[PDB]
Amino acid sequence: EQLFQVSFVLARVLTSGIIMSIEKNENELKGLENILKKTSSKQYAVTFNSISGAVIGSLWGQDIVYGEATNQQSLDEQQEKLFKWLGIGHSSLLPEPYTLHAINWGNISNLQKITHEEAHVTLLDFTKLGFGPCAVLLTNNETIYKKSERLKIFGAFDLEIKPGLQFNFRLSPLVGACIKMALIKMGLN
Amino acid sequence: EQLFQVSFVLARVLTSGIIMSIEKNENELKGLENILKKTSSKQYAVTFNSISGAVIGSLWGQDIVYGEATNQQSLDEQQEKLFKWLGIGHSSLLPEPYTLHAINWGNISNLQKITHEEAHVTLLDFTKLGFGPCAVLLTNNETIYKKSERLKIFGAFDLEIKPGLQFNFRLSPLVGACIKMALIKMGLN
Amino acid sequence: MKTDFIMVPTAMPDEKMINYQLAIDGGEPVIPKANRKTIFPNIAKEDLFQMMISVQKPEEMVVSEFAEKYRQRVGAPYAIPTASGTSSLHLALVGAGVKAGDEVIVPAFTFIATAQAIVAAKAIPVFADIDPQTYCLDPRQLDKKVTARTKAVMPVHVHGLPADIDALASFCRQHQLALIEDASHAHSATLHGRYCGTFGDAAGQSLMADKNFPLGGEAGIAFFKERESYDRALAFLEESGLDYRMSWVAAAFGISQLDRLDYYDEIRQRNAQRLIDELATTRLFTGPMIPAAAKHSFNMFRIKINTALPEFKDIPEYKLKLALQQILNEEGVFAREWQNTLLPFHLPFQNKKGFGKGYPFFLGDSQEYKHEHFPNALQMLRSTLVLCRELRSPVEYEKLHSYIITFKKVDKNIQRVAEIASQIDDVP
Amino acid sequence: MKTDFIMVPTAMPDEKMINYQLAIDGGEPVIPKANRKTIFPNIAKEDLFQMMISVQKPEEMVVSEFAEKYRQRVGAPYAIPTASGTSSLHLALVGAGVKAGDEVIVPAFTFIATAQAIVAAKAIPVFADIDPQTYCLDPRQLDKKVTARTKAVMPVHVHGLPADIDALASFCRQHQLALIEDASHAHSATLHGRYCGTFGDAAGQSLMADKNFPLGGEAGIAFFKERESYDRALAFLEESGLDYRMSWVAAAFGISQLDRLDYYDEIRQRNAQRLIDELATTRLFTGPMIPAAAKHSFNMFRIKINTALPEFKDIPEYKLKLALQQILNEEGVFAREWQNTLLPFHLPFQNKKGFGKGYPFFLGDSQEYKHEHFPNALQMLRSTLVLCRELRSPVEYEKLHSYIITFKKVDKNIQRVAEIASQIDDVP
Ligand SMILES: Cc1ncc(COP(=O)(O)O)c(CN)c1O
Ligand SMILES: Cc1ncc(COP(=O)(O)O)c(CN)c1O
Repeated sequence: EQLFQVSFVLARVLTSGIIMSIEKNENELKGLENILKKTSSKQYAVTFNSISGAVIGSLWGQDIVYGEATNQQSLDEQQEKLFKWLGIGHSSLLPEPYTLHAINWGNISNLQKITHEEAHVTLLDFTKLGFGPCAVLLTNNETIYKKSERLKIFGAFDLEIKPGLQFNFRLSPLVGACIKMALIKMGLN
Repeated sequence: EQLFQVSFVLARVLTSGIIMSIEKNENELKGLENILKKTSSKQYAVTFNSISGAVIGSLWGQDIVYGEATNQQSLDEQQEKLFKWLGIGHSSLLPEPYTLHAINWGNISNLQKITHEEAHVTLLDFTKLGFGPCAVLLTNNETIYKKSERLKIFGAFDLEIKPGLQFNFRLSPLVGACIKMALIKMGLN
Repeated sequence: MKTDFIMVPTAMPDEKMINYQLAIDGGEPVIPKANRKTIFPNIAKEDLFQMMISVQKPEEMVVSEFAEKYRQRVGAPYAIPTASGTSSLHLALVGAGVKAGDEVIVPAFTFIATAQAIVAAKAIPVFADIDPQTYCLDPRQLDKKVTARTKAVMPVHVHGLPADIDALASFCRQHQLALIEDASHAHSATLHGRYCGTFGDAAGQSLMADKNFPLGGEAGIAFFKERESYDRALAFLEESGLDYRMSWVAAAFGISQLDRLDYYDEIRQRNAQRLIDELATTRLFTGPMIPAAAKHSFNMFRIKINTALPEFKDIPEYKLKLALQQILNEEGVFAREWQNTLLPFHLPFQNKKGFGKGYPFFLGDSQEYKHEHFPNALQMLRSTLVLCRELRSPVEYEKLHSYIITFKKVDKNIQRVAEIASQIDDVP
Repeated sequence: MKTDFIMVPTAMPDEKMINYQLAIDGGEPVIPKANRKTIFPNIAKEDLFQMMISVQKPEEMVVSEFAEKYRQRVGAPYAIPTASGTSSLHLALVGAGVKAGDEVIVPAFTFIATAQAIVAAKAIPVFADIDPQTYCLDPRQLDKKVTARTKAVMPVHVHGLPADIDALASFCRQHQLALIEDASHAHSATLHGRYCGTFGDAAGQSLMADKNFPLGGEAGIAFFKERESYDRALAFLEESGLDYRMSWVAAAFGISQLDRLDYYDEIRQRNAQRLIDELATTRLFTGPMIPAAAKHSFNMFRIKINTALPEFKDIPEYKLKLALQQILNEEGVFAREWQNTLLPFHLPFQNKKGFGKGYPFFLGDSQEYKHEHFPNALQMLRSTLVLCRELRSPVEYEKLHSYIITFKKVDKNIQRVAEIASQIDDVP
């Protein structure tokens, strides 16, 4: 039943002809965001094509840049390296930058309990759903949101916040639609 | 699971662009036939887009035409009417014209046991598979086969057996491919 | 992946190829070998996606959905979906009140299935000649064919050209006959801005994959004017015990195809009209004649040969046709025949076996048909070529222009056409 | 069903529309409103079916399958699939041995992502001017860029036109520098019959859905000449902890698209070449210049305006450009700008923030760029317009001819172009 549902959504979006992130009338990523915002009760959502993009967004969004430090007690080997590459140090005395939740087919059904938390920045890694690398950042912090978008090339340049280095962490609508579908099937509105 | 397998076959054939019965390089109906011939151990197979076509084929194939009679002891109310329309009477003294087997998703797996029998003409009704009306006639009788094809407009006129009235009982390749798939999934190499 | 996708685009042909040597005499063909294929039907992403939609719904709903959708567009009061065009015509005839033994007037030139629908209705086909330009049932001859048995007239909108409804309808009401259309070529064809299939008391229409409006394989539809007819046809299915039901798979393809029909039709119209206009300038060729109120669907494009040109003096018409066929086919335009023989002389109407023992035929005074009865139809078969798939497909400008160059190329070699035709061996 | 399918075919435009009133002054536009949409990418049944194939396989295999397929075609020794073109360029630079602090020569005119790849590699972009005709990195103005820090030269095959590899390769070997191509526009573009992406020690290439060869959304690929480079780039991913992996969904679309790429490319070439030839006859317009050994992919078609015509005497070039943009857009040809400002003067390279505290930039001699440094690039921005989707899409003949009529129509109104341009208000 999964193979059909996946195929159906890919067919629908392909039929629509709207498969670019930056294209007008793209409503798959916005749809994904809205669901996650409603589930988490967060005001702002930013989609990425990589967990790295969500991580960098949360860090740079709180001005945790080259030369700064944060708490890396809850980071895995990969995130440790990413922080080192960004030029960010460790301190046990400082707060954590985010709470990361790796989402998969086991725990996707129970997303309410996971996302309803006091964490001011929630990072969701959807990569293990098998639709391709994807991550979403959730916050009530407007400044984090705005900085997270501006770090993406074509993020809030669809037309205060001056951008430095930028990456292409824009998510494929097709990938976004698959995740949106998966969420809708597994209980979430 | 079923939805995907059905969709996949329809997509494959649609991608091929070969969706006409009478078109060259159409190998879905021949493939269907071969499987059924191997299962039944019969030499000849004729596909129809209706059980009526298989019935008429079996009757006219044995020269049971307007004015003739046969045994109607095992006919359902529908076939009783079809025989009457063809102008064919009843006689308990005569043999039955065919043995009809209604195939569905319950019994498709056990087709060997059903088709391994020693009647002159085996008729398989696949309509209840839900791919559309379809029937296949199976026999070792070459004359039945040839008359069953000649009954169909464009049956072996791709260029002896003089045709009278004719019908379009040609089967849609798309429909044929779906049934072929169903068979392959449920055994019947 | 097995795909029909054409990988080589049709290059824009040089207009200087009109002066080129013919391909039959070792010249460069107007259309290269690689550019000779056409795709039909036009299978798009929409059609694949439509299968994924329809598969989830009850099959009978999918068929109902289609029937209504197409009915509304055509503008027919009532409609029955069926497994084939042949079955639709059968249901159309019976629905319109054709009973066993009745005579039905039909053209001698049409597809076998037209007449086999009449015989399926247990009625006797009365074959008539055609107009030499429209190629449809000739109304002038209809006096000579009427008897006490004659119940209906069954004109064919052959090629896609609407038949002379105005004339045939008057004849029908005058003699209290029913009019049954065969619209199996006339998808989207109109007369006085009304689609073929709405004029007669009933009508049948193939929806096979080789028609301008294609479904997913074999399919058809019957149209009825009044509910009396629709009910009788439904009642026949109950009584007859015939299963003439449509496949959802076939219907699904129709649903998606109908959304894009007008687009394809427009290309089809503009392509055909351009070719007519261009063939009007040629001395050798002439495109199909179209009455003022009529719109041709151009399922088939029949070209008349001027066999009466001086260069073709003592050359029989069939040799000209055969030579032109070989010449054009070498250039890359696959011109051919649709029907080789008239239905009267097809084996079914020679043996007159029917259901058996000649069931339908012995109900009425049999006539022995002869070739001299159908002079117009036989002239057509001798002096016309047909294009079929090459203009049913909504081809691109480069391809249409390639056709125009080909005819204009051949039109400059009327002498060589004559020389080649005269070298062809005789045929009895 | 939600579909992008265009329902109105583009009519063949009348050649007499060259004499028509301009659309900006209440005239009939060359291209009607309904015919102004184009489909890109070309999503066919094959692409939908390919999703149904690929979904059944492990995602990493689908990505591997694609990578190999495309690699073999391009003729690159080694390749890494990635989530974006930006990431490919980053991996290309690092793989070719670009370390933190190194300087990289780049054109001032390109997409931001080119330079943001350099900064991502912790290197410092050294912006250079472009040739005024090719619009690529100018090899003449490259002596004055070299320092002890300079490690690599990164030319952009901008628009799809291969850059002056022969000249830039000589400069690289001379100064022992590495050559890194940005082939994000140059899908299928060749120099001496070799595809862009094989020349440099490494190269990056966007495979986004807005490129001539599109994947299913965001994607890219990095090419490397030697294995030591490929290994270093792989080793960087291990050390950096960056996840630059491609989506199978995106790759799947690439697999099917690649089977039909050559077809689309051919239409793209013939369409562009015809437009060049036709614009050569116009007094006002000129298509892109192409070296003999080069083949343009025509991702973008940049047209030069003759701003030095007598009618445009005391009119600044930007007003001519703006007027022509409004005039053409009213006719139906959506001419536009690709880059509004040069990368030096984009905010990222004004604030020089980088990773933070100006990490990459403070690791070398600070450069205050000014407009006078890039006169050629600025002249281009003032005196050229660009066609993007309208010639990236392999449009039909009727549409291409509509374009040709539009330019020829405007070319007959050089006086009115001047009158409209002079009426535009001044700006910063
Ligand atoms: C006039 C006419 N009637 C009927 C048919 C046959 O219809 P079908 O194959 O759908 O039974 C044809 C040929 N397709 C035809 O040309
Ligand atoms: C020349 C060039 N290079 C790089 C990019 C960015 O590539 P991507 O979006 O695939 O990361 C673009 C814009 N798509 C571009 O035009």
